[PDB]
Amino acid sequence: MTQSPASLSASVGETVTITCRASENIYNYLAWYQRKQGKSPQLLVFNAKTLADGVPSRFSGSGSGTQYSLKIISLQPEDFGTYYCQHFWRTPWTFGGG
Amino acid sequence: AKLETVTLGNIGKDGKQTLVLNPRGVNPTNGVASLSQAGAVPALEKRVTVSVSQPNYKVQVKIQNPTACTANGSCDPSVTRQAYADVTFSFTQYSTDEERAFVRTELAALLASPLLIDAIDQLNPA
Amino acid sequence: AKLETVTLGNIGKDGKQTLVLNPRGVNPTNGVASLSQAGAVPALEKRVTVSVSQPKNYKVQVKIQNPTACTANGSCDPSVTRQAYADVTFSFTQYSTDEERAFVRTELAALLASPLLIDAIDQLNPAY
Amino acid sequence: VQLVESGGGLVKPGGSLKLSCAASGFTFSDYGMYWVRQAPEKGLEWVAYIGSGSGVIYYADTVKGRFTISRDNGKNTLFLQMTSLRSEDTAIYYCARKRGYEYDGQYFFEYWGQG
Repeated sequence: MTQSPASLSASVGETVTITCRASENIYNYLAWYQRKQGKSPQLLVFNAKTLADGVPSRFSGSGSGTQYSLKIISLQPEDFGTYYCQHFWRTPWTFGGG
Repeated sequence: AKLETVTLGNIGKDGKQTLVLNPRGVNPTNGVASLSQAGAVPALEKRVTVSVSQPNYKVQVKIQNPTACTANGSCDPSVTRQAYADVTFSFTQYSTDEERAFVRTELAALLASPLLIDAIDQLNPA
Repeated sequence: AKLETVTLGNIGKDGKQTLVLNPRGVNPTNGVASLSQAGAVPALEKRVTVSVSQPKNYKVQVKIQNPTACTANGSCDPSVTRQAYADVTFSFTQYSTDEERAFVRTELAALLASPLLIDAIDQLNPAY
Repeated sequence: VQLVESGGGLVKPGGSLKLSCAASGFTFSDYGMYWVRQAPEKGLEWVAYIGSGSGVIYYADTVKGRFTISRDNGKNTLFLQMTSLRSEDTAIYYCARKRGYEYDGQYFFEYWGQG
């Protein structure tokens, strides 16, 4: 039974923009999830800072306990969507934010 | 290959509680490596000892989980009981990595089967 | 419980191949139940055994034994080269609850898949 | 490949109702198939897990007795039985799977589906 706030905003230009955040007790068992409203969501990063297959390379990610960050340098256009984040450490889980 | 802080994931009957364990050094007398949890009391700490022998290699893993109850009239708690676990792996000189990994993952998968979970949780055979 | 066909899944180094093991009854003498997987030869197949003991403390023992199948020249009978013994024992007490036993079982299941354990077992090199 | 269908749920404060997630172009077999709830705004939370014959009882709160889960492996189809329902329960759900065996630590991928 934990919490996971994101507390970020939006942007219009696509050259290089803001990264996301999260805060809770330590240990990095999380992911990021690019949710498109029309379609179903999909994976972005595995084990904090390792991106999986079928993803554009320049979606940077890094973090540690209580600090998480997904950096989107060299951003591509028409790929804003909406992102969420989860943790898998305890049972109840959060899988929430914005 | 070296030992460091490894964090086991969700653990339990419903996978609620979690435990984190840190190294306790390596005993030079027999080469056994110890891993312990920070329980604020040295007497009661979940302990895991791992060792690899040398020649017919043998891998030994021991798990000790103690639980304690406060005494009647004594301020400091005393250990009540403890659960033991022993795992031994034996291989020959010509064993391949594929076979060892297969046996390892097979043992990992058996504990999730209905038979093993029923046998261990309820202490009932077939 | 009632013995049924346990279907192990996506096991191994790559986690692709699977096995299915079916029971072989219970040994009347010492009660060690046995299961195995069909491999067209009774002695070349892989076998697992499980046994819980009746008391003061409860003791549970699980053994795993599988051979290596080899066929060289000089004979038409496949021969046993080397085995892979393994055993896991639990020695819970009499007043232990189900929560503690489930905790120990799940801890063993998770720890065996940790990077430390896979490094120590697959490459057979001790931690330093 | 990994074509995923969904069942039909068209009943609100009433009825028992059921939902079906069926896999295709993919061996059902051993993979641990997940579930999730969307809800229209804000709230959206995890729900129960199924990985094999056992490990069934991983239920979130308000789900412990409200929901029951089972897996049919002869047809590669999921099932879900709804005992009670309130204003909490919406009508949009998704089903997803897992990398491999359980107690390793990777979750929630590939979803797809509707409610």
